[PDB]
This record gives sequence, C-alpha cells and structure tokens, in this order.
Amino acid sequence: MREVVIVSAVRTAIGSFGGTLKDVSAVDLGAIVIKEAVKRAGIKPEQVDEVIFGNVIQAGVGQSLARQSAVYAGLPVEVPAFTVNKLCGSGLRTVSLAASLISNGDADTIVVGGSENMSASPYLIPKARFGYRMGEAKIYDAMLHDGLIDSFNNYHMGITAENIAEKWGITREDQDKFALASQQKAEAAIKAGKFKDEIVPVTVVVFDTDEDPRFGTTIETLAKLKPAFKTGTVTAGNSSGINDSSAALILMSADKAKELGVKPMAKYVDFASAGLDPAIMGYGPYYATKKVLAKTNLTIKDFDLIEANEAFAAQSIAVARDLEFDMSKVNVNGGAIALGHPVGCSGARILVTLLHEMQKRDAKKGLATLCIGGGQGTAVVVER
Amino acid sequence: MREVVIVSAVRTAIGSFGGTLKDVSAVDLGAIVIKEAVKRAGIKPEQVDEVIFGNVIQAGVGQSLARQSAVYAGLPVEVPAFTVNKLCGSGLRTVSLAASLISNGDADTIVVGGSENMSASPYLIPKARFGYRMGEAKIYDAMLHDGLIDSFNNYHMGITAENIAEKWGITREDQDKFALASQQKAEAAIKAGKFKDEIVPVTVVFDTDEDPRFGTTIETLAKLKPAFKRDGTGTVTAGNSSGINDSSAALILMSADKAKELGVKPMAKYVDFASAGLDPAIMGYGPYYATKKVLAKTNLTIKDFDLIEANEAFAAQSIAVARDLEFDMSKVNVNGGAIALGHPVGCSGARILVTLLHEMQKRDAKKGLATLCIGGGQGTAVVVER
Amino acid sequence: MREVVIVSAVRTAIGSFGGTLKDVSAVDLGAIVIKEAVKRAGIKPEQVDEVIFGNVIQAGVGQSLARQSAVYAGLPVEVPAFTVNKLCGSGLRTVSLAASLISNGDADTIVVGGSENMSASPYLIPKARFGYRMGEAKIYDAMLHDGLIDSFNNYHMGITAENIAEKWGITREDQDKFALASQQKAEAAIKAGKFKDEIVPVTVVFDTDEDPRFGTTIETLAKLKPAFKRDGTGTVTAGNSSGINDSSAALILMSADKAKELGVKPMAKYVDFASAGLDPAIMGYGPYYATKKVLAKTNLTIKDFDLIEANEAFAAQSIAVARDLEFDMSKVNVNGGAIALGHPVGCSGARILVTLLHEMQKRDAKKGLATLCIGGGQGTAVVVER
Amino acid sequence: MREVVIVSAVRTAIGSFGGTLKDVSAVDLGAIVIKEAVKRAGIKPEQVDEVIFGNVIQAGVGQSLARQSAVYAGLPVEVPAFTVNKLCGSGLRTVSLAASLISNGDADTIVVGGSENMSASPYLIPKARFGYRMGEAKIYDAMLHDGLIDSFNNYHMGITAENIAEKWGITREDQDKFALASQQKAEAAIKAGKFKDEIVPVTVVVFDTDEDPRFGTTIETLAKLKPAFKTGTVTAGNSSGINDSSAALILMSADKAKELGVKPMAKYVDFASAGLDPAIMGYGPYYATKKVLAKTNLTIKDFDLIEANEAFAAQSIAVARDLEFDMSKVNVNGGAIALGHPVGCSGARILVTLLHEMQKRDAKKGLATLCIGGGQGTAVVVER
Repeated sequence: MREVVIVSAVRTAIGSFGGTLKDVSAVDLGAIVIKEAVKRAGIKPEQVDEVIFGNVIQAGVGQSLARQSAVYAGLPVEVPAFTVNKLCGSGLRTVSLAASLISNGDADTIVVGGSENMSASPYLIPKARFGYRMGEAKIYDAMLHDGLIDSFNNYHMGITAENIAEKWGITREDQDKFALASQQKAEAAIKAGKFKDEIVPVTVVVFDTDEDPRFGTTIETLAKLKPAFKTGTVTAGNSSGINDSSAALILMSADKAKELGVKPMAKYVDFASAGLDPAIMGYGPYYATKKVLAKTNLTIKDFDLIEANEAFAAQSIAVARDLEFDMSKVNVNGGAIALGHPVGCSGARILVTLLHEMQKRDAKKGLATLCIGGGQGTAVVVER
Repeated sequence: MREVVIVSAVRTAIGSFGGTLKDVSAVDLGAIVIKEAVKRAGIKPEQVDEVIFGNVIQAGVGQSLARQSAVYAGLPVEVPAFTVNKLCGSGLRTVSLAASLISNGDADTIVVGGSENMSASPYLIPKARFGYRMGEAKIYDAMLHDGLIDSFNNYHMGITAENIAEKWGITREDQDKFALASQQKAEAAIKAGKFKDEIVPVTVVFDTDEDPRFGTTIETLAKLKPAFKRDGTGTVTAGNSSGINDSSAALILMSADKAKELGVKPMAKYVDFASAGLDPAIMGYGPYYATKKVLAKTNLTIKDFDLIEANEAFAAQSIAVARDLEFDMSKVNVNGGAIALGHPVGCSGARILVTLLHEMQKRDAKKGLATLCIGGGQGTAVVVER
Repeated sequence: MREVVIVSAVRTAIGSFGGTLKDVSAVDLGAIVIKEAVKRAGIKPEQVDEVIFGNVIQAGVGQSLARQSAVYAGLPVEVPAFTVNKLCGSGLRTVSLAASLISNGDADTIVVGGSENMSASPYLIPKARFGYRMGEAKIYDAMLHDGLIDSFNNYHMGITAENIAEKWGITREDQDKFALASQQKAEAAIKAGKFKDEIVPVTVVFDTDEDPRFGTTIETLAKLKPAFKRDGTGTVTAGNSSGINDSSAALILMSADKAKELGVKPMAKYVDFASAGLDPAIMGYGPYYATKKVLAKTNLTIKDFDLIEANEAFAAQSIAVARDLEFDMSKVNVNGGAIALGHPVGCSGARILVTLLHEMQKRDAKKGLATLCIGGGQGTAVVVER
Repeated sequence: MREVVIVSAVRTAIGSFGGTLKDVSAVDLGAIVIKEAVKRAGIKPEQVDEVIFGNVIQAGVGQSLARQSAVYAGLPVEVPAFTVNKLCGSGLRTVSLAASLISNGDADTIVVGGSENMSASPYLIPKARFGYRMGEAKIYDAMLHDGLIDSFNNYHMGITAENIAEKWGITREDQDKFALASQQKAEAAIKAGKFKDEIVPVTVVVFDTDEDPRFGTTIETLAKLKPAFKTGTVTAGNSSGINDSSAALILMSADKAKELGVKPMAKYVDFASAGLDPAIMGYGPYYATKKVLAKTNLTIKDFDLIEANEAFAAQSIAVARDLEFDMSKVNVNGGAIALGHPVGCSGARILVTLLHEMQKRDAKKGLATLCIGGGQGTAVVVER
C-alpha cells in the first residue's frame, strides 16, 4: 500500500428542481468543477492520470459523462476517464476507488467527484424501437425510473423511509424536528459564509448560493405538510429534494504531492461499502460505518465531524441512534433536507463540505457516509 | 500488492439486433452469467465481496444494473455492487479495477463483467419534463445518443472508422478482406465446438452465437453499400463493422491467497492493465496507446503473446491497430471477432477476455492480451498469464 | 328540391392491420379513389363542384384530408373541399350531405366518400407542449383514443358490443355463427369475382380484400378468446368483431338535370337518409333507429329492400339490429361484411354503399339500404333506388 | 327551398396561447357555448334536430367533438351530431351546411359553431406503432402539423402571407398599420362593452374578456418586431395568434321559429366557398366573396358591416384592396390580429361578432368571410 492524500475539493451551489441550473448540462457542471479543482490544486492538466466521476441518471447525457466533463474541463485528450454508478453512493465511491488505484501504484493523480442534473433528465419510451402495436402505453421519467424508484419493489425510495419509520418507531414529530434542525443549520451556515470557500460560481446571473433551503422554516410549517409517498409520515419537508449540482476532488499519492510541492488538505484513511435489504436501504450507513470502523480500529467518538447524507429524516434518525452519533458533530452546516440530493454528486458533495469545515475547525478525523437506493451504504474516513 | 487470479469465466451467446435475446433484459442476462460464474468457481455466493459490472446504455434499465443483476443471481443482499461505464471498454475495465482492489487488500473475491441489451434500449424525449412549447422536435435513440454517436463531434463512431481509413490509407477491399477472415474463423470455431465451454445456455434454448454470416464471400461484402457516409467517400459498411447486439459475460477474480485457502484452481493469473486517451475523432486507434503502455508496464513485446483478442469494432480501426502494433495475425481473434460475433457494448470487454482465457486453456498458451477501442477516444488493455 | 343520382362508385381493396396498404397514407388512398371515380363517371375534373370526404383518425394526416386528396387526385385547386367526422358513419354521411346540397341547388356535382389508414395512425403525447413535470405518464394510440374507445365511458366500443349481447341475450355461439356466415359469403363472393368491378388496383398490385379468413370453421371461432373483457363475462372476440383496416372509397353524386345534360348514365337514384342518436353504451343498435326513421321518411318497410348492407362492427350489434328490424338475412351483406372484409372507420360508410350499388346492378335490384352503427351512440342510413 | 333564420349566437372570450383556457378542453368549451346558445334561443334541448360543429386539431380530443360537446351540453342522446373540418373555414361552413339541410327539409333546428383549444393540442409520434428500428426521429406538434403548416408545400401559412406581400406589393409598414388599427379598434370595443352581449363567461376565476389584444400598441412597437417566418415582413405583431375558444349559433327554418314564437336575430341569405393556389391561400376571400355576390345579386356597397378574418395583415390587405372594401365597415370591433384565431372556431366566431354589431347598428346586410389553410375561402351573407 501507499499513502493517499486529498489536495483540492470544490462543488457548485446546489440547484433546485427546475431552478437556476436546470439548463446547465450535467456534463457542463462536471467540467466546471474538474477545471476548478485542478486550478485549486496548483497542478497542470497534463498531470492528471485519470478521471473517475459519478453520474446516475445517464439517460440522454450522451457518452460516459466522466470523459465528456474531463475534455471540456480542458484536461488533455490523453487522460482516460470512466463513469461510476453506485446510485446515491456514486460520488463518494469515486473517492475510495481512486485511493485504491493510487495506493496500488496504478496512478499518481486522479480527479474524482460527480455530477447530476435531475431537472434536465429526459422521459423514456421503452418500445419506440419495435413499436407498441396497439393500445396506450407508459412513458417513464428517467430520474424516477433509473434513480429514485426501487427497481426490486417498484416503489419510491420514500416508501423505504416509511418502512424504517414504522420498524424503528420514528414519529412524524421526530422526523420534522430533525428536518427543522437541518434547515436551521443550513440558513445559519449560508448567511455566515461557511460555504464561500468550497463553492465555485456558475454564470447562467452568477449562481453561487445554495437555493434549496427554505429560510424561516418552522415546526408548524413542517407539521402542515401532507405525507408525500403514502398512515404516512414522510413528507417533502422532511425528505431531501430533487436537485442539480456537481462536485470535484483531487486525490494524489503522498509521494507525488511531495515531489510537486502540493499542499494536501487531508489524508485518505479508508472506506467501506455494504449491502442490505433494499426495503430499508436508508439504514445502509449503519453497516458501512461499522465496517470502516473495524478496518480502521476507530470509534464514532474518534470523529470530530460527521457528514451523513440526509436522504430522509427517518433513515437519518435510525442511523444516528444505532451508530449513536453525537448530533452536535453531524452535518454541522446543514444536510440534504435543506441543501438537496443531486444523486450522482451528493456523495462527493458531502466530502467537499466535510473537508472545508474540518479545516475551519482544525478537526483531526472525519467521516462521510450515505445510504444508497437499491440497498447499500458507503463510507469514507479522512484525517488531517 | 498481491497476486490476483481469474477463477471462472462465462458468457451468453451473442444475440443479433432484434434477435433471440431482444426480450431478455440486460439485468436478467447479467444475473445469468453472475449465477453461472459463481457456480463454475465452486464458491458459495456469500464468498463474493463485491460485484463490479459494465453497462453502457443505462436508459430504462432501472437502478444501477450491477446491483440488480447481483441480487437476481442469488448473491446475498449484503454484497455491495456498482456499475462501470467506460463505453466499449466497460466490461474489461471492471476486470482491471477489481484486480487493483484485491491487490490493495480492499477485497478477496470480486465478480466482474458486463451486460448490454442494445435491442431493448429505449428512445428519449429530452423536454417532456418542462415541455417543447411549440414546433417539431427530435426524439433520440438511447443506443446511439448514449453509446455509438461521438458526443464531442456528434457523428457516429463509424465516421471515426472512416477518419482512420483515410489517414492510414485502408481501402474498402482491405476492410472487406479483414471482415471475411473474421467470418471464416467464427464459422469454423463455432462448428468446431470452440465456444461450447465458455457459453451458458439461455432458455427464451439459445446457446449459439447468431450474428455470424456463414458462407460470407468477398463478393458478398463488395455488394454492400457504405453504412455511414455515402457521398462517395464511404468504405465502412454493415459487413465490415461490428453489429448491434445483446449479451452478457462474467468472470471471478480472487487473490491467489484466497484461491489457495479455498482450494479453487484458477484459470489464469492477472498481470496488469493500461488505459489511454486520444483524439475522439480517431478513437479506434486507442488499442495502440493502451497496448504500448501495458507492454511497458509488464516489460513485454507483442511477440510474447500466444493469443490476442483485439475487439473488432470496425475493420478500418482493427487494421490500423494490427499494423501499428505489428500483430502476428494468426494469433489474433483466432475464433473470430466482433464483425462476425457482435459488439454488445458494455459486455464486449469482458466477452473477449472470456473467449481469450478459453482458447488459452485449449492451447495451453502462456500469455494473452485483451484490448479494445472506446467511443469518446480511449483504449484499454489487460494482460493475463497461465 | 331536385333529384340526385349516383353516377360512379369505386373502392380500394381493404388492407389488413399492418398489411399491404399500411404505408399508403390516408391522403394517397383518397386521391386514388377520387381520381378513378371521376374517370368512371366520364366527367372532366373541372366539372366537380365540391369534395366532401370522411376521415376519422385525423392525427398526423396533415391539413384536412378531403382537400389534400382532391388536389392529389388532379382535381383543380379551384374545387373547394371539407372533411367530415361522424366516426364510423363518416363516409355514408358525406353521401346524404352532398345530396342535400345538390337538391338545395348549392352544387350540381359532388365527389364523396372516405379514407382511413388505421395502421399508419400515430401515438399522442398530450403534455409534450407544457411538460409532465414529474412521474410516469401515458401516451395514447390515436386510433383508439380518437376512434374506437367511447369517449364518454372510456371503454372500448367492444364493451358496447358486450352490453348489447347481455341485454338482447346474444350468446357467444350466435355471434360465432353470424361471423362464420360473413366469412363464407366473402370467400365465395371474392372467388366468384363479385368485387372485380368496384375495386380499383393499388400498386404498392393490391386488388383483393386480404382481411377475410378463408376456411373459417365454427370450431376455429370457438377456440378464440374474448378480446375485450376476459373475467368470464366475454363473448366478443377478434373472430366475431370487425378488424382494424386501411382503405378508401369514393362516389360521385350529381343532379339528375346535370347528369342528363352531360349524358352521364347514372348507377342509381338517391332517395333519402336518416341519422339518429342513442345511449353511447349500446351504440351498436343505432341502425335500428336510423332505419326506422328513413323508412318513415320514404314510406317503405324492410320487405321493400332487395339488398341490404348493414355494417358488421360486431356480430353482437349486427344480430340485435337484424332481429329488431326483422331483416331477411338472405338479402343482407350478400357478399360478406366487415367481420370478414374489415372496418376502415372513416371509409366504411361509403365502402358499403359502393358494394351495395354493384350488387344491385348485378341483380337488377330495385331498392337498397345502407346503414351502420356509430361510436358515441349514433346510427345513419341511406336508401337508393334503380 | 325554404327560408332559414339565425335565432341565437354566442362565443367564449378568446384565450391566449398557454393562457386562461389552456386546461379547458375543446369539448368543454363547445359544451358551454351549445348549452348557452340553446338557453338564449328559448327552446328546449329536445327541439334540436342536429349538431354540426367545427374542430380542426382533432388529435387527442377523443371521438368526434361535435357529439361530445352536444351530450355534455345536455342535449338528449337522441340528437345526432358530426364534426366539420374545413380548416380555418370550419366554424362558418357549419352555418351554410345547416342552412342547406334546413332549406332542403332535412331538419328544422341545427346547432352550429366550432371549438378549438390549440394550447391543449398534443404532440405526435408517427411510428410509435411499428417502431423506428434505429436512429433519431421527429415528433410533431399537432397544431402545426395538422393545422398551421401547408401540407402541400410543407411551410407555415406565414409563408403564404409573405408570398402575397411579395406578389401584391404590400409593405411591412402597410401591414403594421393594418395591425395597429385592429389593436386600436379591439381595445376601444372591449372597454366600450361591445362584446358584453355576445360572450358567455367561463369559470376556470371568471374568464369573460378577450385576453390576446395588446393594449397600448404603437406603430413603433410593431416596427421593432422581427419577421417570424423567414427578406421578411410578416411578424407575430401583424399576424393572428394561436388561441383557444368556442362559438355557437342556432339556425332554424322560418316556419319553425314562427310555430315556436322564437324571435330571429337575422335571416341567412347564402354562402359560397372557393379553392385557389395553396401558396396564396390568404386571398381565398376574394373568390368566395365574388361568388356569393353573383349568387345574391349584391355588391360590397350593399353590406353595412363586414367581418373578414385577419389571418395575416398581408392577406387581409390584398383581399380588402381587390374587393375594394370600405374599411370603415370592416371588423369594426377589431379582428383576429388583436383578438386571436382559434382555428376551428374563428369562422363561427366572426359571425357571432358580426350579428351582435349588426343589431347594435340596425344594419340591413352583413358579410362574413375568411381564408382557409390549404387554399380555400368561404363566405356567408346575412340580413336583418
């Protein structure tokens, strides 16, 4: 093995569904963050060995996004690239993969991250090729069909949250209280400038501020909302949204960062992925996190900051209780309920957020983890 | 770093465009080969640590194919999985990635491969969400738009074959002759039983590659019309291109340590890989750069390979590559290649490796190369050794 | 008021669903029959004063079919035209309308008829304009949505046939026996050359009705499964319903005065018409009301007709009608009906009239009735006389 | 022959494209005006003998609109109905047809008119049935494909106006001056309440006022606009719009109006239709009007009011010059440039407008005429 470091990390502000980044392609969002990450690391484009990038709703983006974003970022055509799809886990799995390839000597410098434009995703017509012959037929929303709908059970991932709420005893009030605190933390962090260092502006009008948060959210406001997916408890107010954004990081061997005089943001320690019953996919962080702790001989007390993606309050609460998070150190600047869940990006997005806040607080150790549609979880530990 | 071995390798026969596997989903084809791969390895399902699988035209297959296929194959829900898209390279990149992960200690046993159902791929309506407002618009073929059309130049990958025929001076006749040999070798290989070991039956009982055109003659090929250009300048035809096809393939890589512990007799040792980028406009030449690079990593030359699988996307790109890497053509695609057999994009990279390993065993061959060009301007390669 | 005569009558043979005319547009089929109708009348094109033509599934045919067909048929651009949509009734309503116009002095010579290409009809995307925003949606078959599904009940017109089989107590066996006779008579009529005079060839050389199922037996019909209900309650099948079909038909009506002036020998005199509405849920019974009404206008009874064409949309509705109007069945659909020949919706009403006039001439018959049921809950009828 | 009278006439306000009537089906608009026309004539529903109704973009309205609108209007199911498609001429051709049927003794009472919702029209996928096999394909806008595009020449009807502008020497300035006067007349008529008697409200918010007119239009505003269809001169400012609306009238034999004590609004005199070269379809009113004058032994001087549909300024100007209209008596309350052109309705719409203004002015004779896509024109003369 060899030591791996993270040398730069950047993200766009997160667009709302049908919002300010609705007409900026996933490809273009990826290009902006790849270019900017290279700039921030102070290396040459030619120094990148590979690009590994998340993208989940691939329908209609054209050939393999990673390759497109790399070239339009201005990396040489000589740089090879591939696209990862681990659903919600995509952006964060690019990180661990890269660290493994560098550790094993297969590369020195890899650009990682993820891009998703859920707004711009198309509809699908399954039998346009050989025809329907007779009778009405269904067109599908690619973002749901290839993303947010569990393919095994053919229900929304919202139902997986209700399953967890039921099975873990998580009340509507608890869910809404969790949501409120995400909105509160997010509004305070935005106005306090916490995200200024990590965000690259996009000109569409200069878009530089996360727009999904609902400032002034109250417990009463949340309480009014109707369950969105079914007896229900999971609403659009206590669930992440549908969003458009990208994020990029650069991993390097400690060897090559030294040679080039590149100052690392943090050390990559390790990762873990786990599968579990699709019907409770939201609990996957439990298994992932446990595994990475057994690999690293660590404990939850050893983390100064935790980014745990907030797909749904119900799943986040279940995770937090069973890993026994200290919630003072979780998602300190807000989480996905407020900020958004651009599926193929989020995993990298939360790592970008973690790293910059780790710097501001001079934290030692850090955990990023999130649930994955179809029944998975993945986690990464960093240290400074 | 640790040694990595290949313990099993299996594929479906390759369906034609709108042919016998047109209604078996990419997901189901993947399950079949993942299932059989595990069975052939003599391993329990719970032994698998991860599934890394290729799938290029992902429109309408549902959530990430790798996880769906792994679960429908009977692998425990505890096994994590993800889907790789390096276009035509996908299936072979799953192999090199898994090797790096096992070598780095991040796993002991990984299922890899790829599945593509090009026939079942949908059309797309880009502005159905917020509306077209007024006037005509276009719906797109997912297989072309997300696969076989170069997204930088917005022309078909067949034009890249044309760009290469122009710059390397590869005539229509040279292309047709390469295509005839590919058809001849596939016919003899099929009739000689060469594919019987590696193919797993699919009851729709489909067990024979159906895209080959038995009795192909040079005159046959000369009658066909340029498929991508017309206007006089064309040389690439349906007869000297790979087809559009539906198939899956799977392999199991394992640390040498874990193999020995379990008493699994490996098929072969994984040696190394390389990937390279180049000008998208001549993407077909990617094997050259990828092969030169893996050769340098392994300290081998082309003479060292008993058997070579170089994927036949287009005769025009395969000829440029063979010339510039100075292949001994008697050792290349000995059982026929994609012109004859087909090019199920996300599967092919794994497919050619299963074909290579089986021929290597038949021949007691010592060293093997699998390489292929990649839409967008890339190439990847893997060396194996027995 | 003035006398109106029919001077020419012609149809294409009837194409099957996805059959030989599937790629000849409704517009082109209309041009063919309008062309030949004029030629058969021995009239110059410039003699035509108006074209009134039927077309039901208008989605994607372009601007108003009547005008397109009239111009492509070589009629002067000066000839005005419009398209009638009374669903299944359309082609026959063009006839009665033109008669009223000529009788009222608003024209001397009118081309009438209908054209339907059901095979070539498109699908619809209702919210493509302003967008679906989120989630699954439906695309609709134009032929069902704008034709064969009752828009008030949103069930298929086949259910209306089921409603009638229930209320009139018409068994599956009665339906199958009516269907067998229709298949028998069409086979004999075709082989006897009965359709040779009225049919105009279309080179795609299509000149023979292709929907009939020669050698139909009662056992054949009994094997088929209910097409519209299932759940046990079904009796209406593909074998005892009309099909989905593609064809055109045209006729030329003229004042008796203008006919004599020009020396045009008429085929027949137009007598009168009636149209009626009823409960959409039993739309198939519309002929009863329409026929009772035209009988009252003309002071005739059913016994007075030598020949009857009652369109066979569904055996179930045709049996109810025949019973309640007390038809002499030996005089009905003597050359077979729509179960055998097909139901190209916007054409059929004209089609059955061309078939009637030709048989009337063969038989030197004196009086004739053409009637058919209409989706939405209507019926229309026309009496003619030689 | 027998005398025919018009006993009632009514229309909805005309919706803008994507405007207030975008989600009120053509069927429903037809039902509102049929019901209201019956009410205004003071007859029973059972007294209607037949419904003949215009509808041009039929794609996706379901089975034959005339029949649907009749039943949902509350006319007995016993009433027979059929739908006419003479493109732009549809609504007015229903009138003449009906008068012929009544004159000939085939009916006593016919409801006529037209309904078009252009907004709600769908897109078309030609080969969904037997499939596209491979490669991109086109979806079509039904309103253009089955309506506003000349099927012979495969160009917009806008090009037919440019053809006329070129061939008749009609300048951009002349076109824009014509447009301005339509807007001016329309704004004045609306604010003056001229349309209050003829409009039936629709609750969607009570919609009762034509919304397409652009109040405050200036010659300078028009002059700024860019040609819309090609050297060009025809803009969206000097062309009718795309619109949603319905209109209904009731024709009766003089015999039956007498029997029932129904007070007629006017006498139907006669009509004419004409075909001409599709490429100059806008000039069809010339031929139509000439023919109806030869039938009625009348002259343009004999009309106290003229409604000449304003498809395009260029065609309207050409028509007006060659028939030598006195433009003081044409479209006195504004025309389609301001008000809109709901294709299947317009022909009936202009007759509704004509009749009510004929009443207000106590005019004796009246002409309604309009051009028809695909190369036609149609005209009707009424008298009080």
